[PDB]
Amino acid sequence: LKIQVHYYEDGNVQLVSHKDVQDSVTVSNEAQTAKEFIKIIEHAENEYQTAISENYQTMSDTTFKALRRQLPVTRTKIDWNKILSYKIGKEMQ
Amino acid sequence: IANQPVVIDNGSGVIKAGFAGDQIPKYCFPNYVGRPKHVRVMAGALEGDIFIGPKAEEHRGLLSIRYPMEHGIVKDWNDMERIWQYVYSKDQLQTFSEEHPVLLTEAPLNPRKNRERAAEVFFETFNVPALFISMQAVLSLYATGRTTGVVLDSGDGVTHAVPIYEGFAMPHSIMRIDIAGRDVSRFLRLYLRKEGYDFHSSSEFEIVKAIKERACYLSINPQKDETLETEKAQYYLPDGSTIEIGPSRFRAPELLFRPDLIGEESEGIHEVLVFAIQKSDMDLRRTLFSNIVLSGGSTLFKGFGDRLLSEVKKLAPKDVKIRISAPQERLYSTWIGGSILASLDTFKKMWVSKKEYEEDGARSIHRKTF
Amino acid sequence: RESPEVLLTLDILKHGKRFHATVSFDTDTGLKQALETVNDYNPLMKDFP
Ligand SMILES: Nc1ncnc2c1ncn2[C@@H]1O[C@H](COP(=O)(O)OP(=O)(O)O)[C@@H](O)[C@H]1O
Repeated sequence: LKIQVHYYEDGNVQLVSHKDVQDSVTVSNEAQTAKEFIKIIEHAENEYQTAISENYQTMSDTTFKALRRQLPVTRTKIDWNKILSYKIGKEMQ
Repeated sequence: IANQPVVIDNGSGVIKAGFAGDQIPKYCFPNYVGRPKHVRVMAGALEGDIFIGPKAEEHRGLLSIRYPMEHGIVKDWNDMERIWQYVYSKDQLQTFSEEHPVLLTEAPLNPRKNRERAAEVFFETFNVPALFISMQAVLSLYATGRTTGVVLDSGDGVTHAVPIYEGFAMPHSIMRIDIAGRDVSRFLRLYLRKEGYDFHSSSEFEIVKAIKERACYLSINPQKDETLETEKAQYYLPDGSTIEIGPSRFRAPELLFRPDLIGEESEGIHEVLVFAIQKSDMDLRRTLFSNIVLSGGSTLFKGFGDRLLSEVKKLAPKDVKIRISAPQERLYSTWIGGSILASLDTFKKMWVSKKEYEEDGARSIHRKTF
Repeated sequence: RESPEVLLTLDILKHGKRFHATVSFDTDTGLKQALETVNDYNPLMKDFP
């Protein structure tokens, strides 16, 4: 395969991906092998296109939060003045 | 600038207190006032009419007990001042009040009006230099010295579960139930009239409470354990009288997990507890599996934590090792944790001067709440 | 401050679980920076022509 997508209106977008596979089957005639080969590639492409959609789904939850989380340890807010002072209990355990 | 503060571990049933840096609360006395039923025309007997402690427990007969505090919400605030004045007794303090820092206790899920009126007392009737109170579960954690934990208190009629991650609670995953041993003894009184017995007097009911605390435990399979016959090893009253038992020794404490059987749209400590746990992080539950903080003295039961382990197996996760911390000074844990906090130079940042109250007061309460 | 009886009482006050109050008392003393200022500007103070 070969993928090369690019967007550049205020943000870089360089989408590059592929998939390379190989199978084998005995030759029958022209029609059988035609629909056979094209059907295999066809489903593999549609399949991987769906996989890419799910990859986008894996981005939102894993990738982002795998790098940039969305919520705190309490998962709700951040009191900056509480960071400025109080020493929350950094000597208990 | 301050003096030695005093941690006042307010148990819902028995209040406790003691100076900073100590290991045992200096005072341990309950929360109720008695006033005599009978009066006299005779000249030469006692006086007072307001007693708390050995005086009250001494002559329980006429002193009609009345608990002023209900779920923290006390209604005899004036009498609480008198109670704290009793904390300033000759046998109790002989110290001053408007010249020393202090420490009391505070449970969550409460109206602010309580704290407001509290500040009014300690900073209107008193002139306490600096004073700040916070959440009790952190004090228990101080006693543990363990970052994360699932604290579950056990008052007289008050219970609440709090998860804390390194000194950070989960406001969206903290729950509370308005009952403990209070209605358990009331329910035992129900059992008493179920088999014909009334203990309607206040002191009489507290005697029933002592009986509960003296002989009660936890069963394994309640409906299956009901199939047997309780032999009822009769205890004998201080008055010298037969005391049967019934299922009370095991059935009555499990009322906590049957609020519908008592008439309350609730589910169970462990139930709503694990639900809030489910509302927590996917990862921190792993930590809390070993971080199970037991607190409150109402927890004294045979196989208490063991039946709790059974409850854990009821609410079993997807096969992950769990561990419970069951110390022996669970009531004292909060007092000692406050003593730890009271033994810190970090209270400078953790306090509020009285001058701050003079400046704002209510605004200092709202803004500098925690 | 160097009087041994008062220092004796200070040590016992530390021993009486009030370590924070006793330590805070001596941290209140700015005698360290005071004496360093004494000897800092002392050659500028004494032997001034
Ligand atoms: N043997 C016992 N079994 C069960 N509970 C007990 C026993 N002895 C004492 N208690 C309980 O100890 C508890 C202390 O409660 P309290 O001081 O109100 O706790 P808290 O500090 O959580 O408010 C009381 O609720 C009382 O019922």
